Amino acid sequence: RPHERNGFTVL
Amino acid sequence: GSHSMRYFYTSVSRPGRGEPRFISVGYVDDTQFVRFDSDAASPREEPRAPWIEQEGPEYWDRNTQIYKAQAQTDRESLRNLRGYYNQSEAGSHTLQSMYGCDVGPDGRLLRGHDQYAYDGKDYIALNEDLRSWTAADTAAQITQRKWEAAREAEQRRAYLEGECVEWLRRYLENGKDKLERADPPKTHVTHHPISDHEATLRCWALGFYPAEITLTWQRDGEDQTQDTELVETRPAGDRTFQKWAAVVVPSGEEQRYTCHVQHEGLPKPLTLRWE
Amino acid sequence: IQRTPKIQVYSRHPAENGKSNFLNCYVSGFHPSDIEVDLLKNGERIEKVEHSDLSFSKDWSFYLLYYTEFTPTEKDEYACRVNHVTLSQPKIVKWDRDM
Ligand code: NI
Ligand code: NI
Ligand code: NI
Ligand code: NI
Repeated sequence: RPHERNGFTVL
Repeated sequence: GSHSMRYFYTSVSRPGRGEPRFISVGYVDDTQFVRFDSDAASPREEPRAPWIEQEGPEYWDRNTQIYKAQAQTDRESLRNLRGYYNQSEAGSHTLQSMYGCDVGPDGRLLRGHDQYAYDGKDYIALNEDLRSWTAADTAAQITQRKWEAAREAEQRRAYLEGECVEWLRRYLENGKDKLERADPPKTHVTHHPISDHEATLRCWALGFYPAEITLTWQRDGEDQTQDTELVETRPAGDRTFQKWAAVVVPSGEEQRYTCHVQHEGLPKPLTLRWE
Repeated sequence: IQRTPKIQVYSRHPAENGKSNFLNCYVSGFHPSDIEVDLLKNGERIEKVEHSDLSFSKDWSFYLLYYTEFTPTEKDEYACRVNHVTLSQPKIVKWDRDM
């Protein structure tokens, strides 16, 4: 299953 | 075995034609198992392997919402990148993301991955330590400093050590008939006269999984590397793969040539001849 | 970055005249992802052609499989035609049942 946001924020 | 799970995201801007198109696909090993496409009629994560189908509605619903949020986030990332590099607002650009986990036979995490490319060049990547970043240039260092200040690595690390590994192990168990047991190639050698003095011997490997394979021709037991045409391994369209290797030989000397096939699904390496 | 696509055209199963099969055109190693791929029967575009979901390799280059159900015959000629920014003319690769 994929990772969620938050964490993994905008570049 | 050693196994991996990976997600591959691609966002492509098209200024003037609306928001960037976002596509994601997920793989376990060489098997694609899910997809999402933001240009679909009503975008949703969809199954692409039989063993994922047993996941309940909450699974698909949560992943669908995740992808829709990711498409928005990539759109903002693409706007930021355009600014970092001082690029015109008219052009199309590409943001690709790939992340996931490798585990060993005991199910323990061997390596985590989380990295990005802009316009097909490496941009930033989480290092093997899952705690620090490698940035390609001064633009990517802007992203790096932002992520360092916001403790991004720790949240990426939490996913890669926890949910990634736990869900991969689940998929391996649920799909074990398809994922844990290699399918050996079906093999044959064909012969094609070119002229009265030259013919092509082609060694075929069909229907094998996973994609890793080695095909080599030998002449009297010695490798013919410099003289073999080898095609790139290619998908059959049914989750299995194909490859062939060919050599041109003098007519009447075919019997000196053997094709050797190595693949995880074979009990032992094969030796094939024209027969 | 621009990278020129590799192209292979081939059948899912060994060809047998009069037996239903799949015709595949695999395009790979390309960038950017915008690409046009048509399967042709006797030079004409085949209409019901599907394709795999856009994916990429560890070097970030893209790959796609385009495919259609077909029944090979002695006479019918099949090919794949690809247009991409790296190609100054369309690349046409003929299907050869021995490849
Ligand atoms: Ni295993
Ligand atoms: Ni034979
Ligand atoms: Ni350029
Ligand atoms: Ni399409």
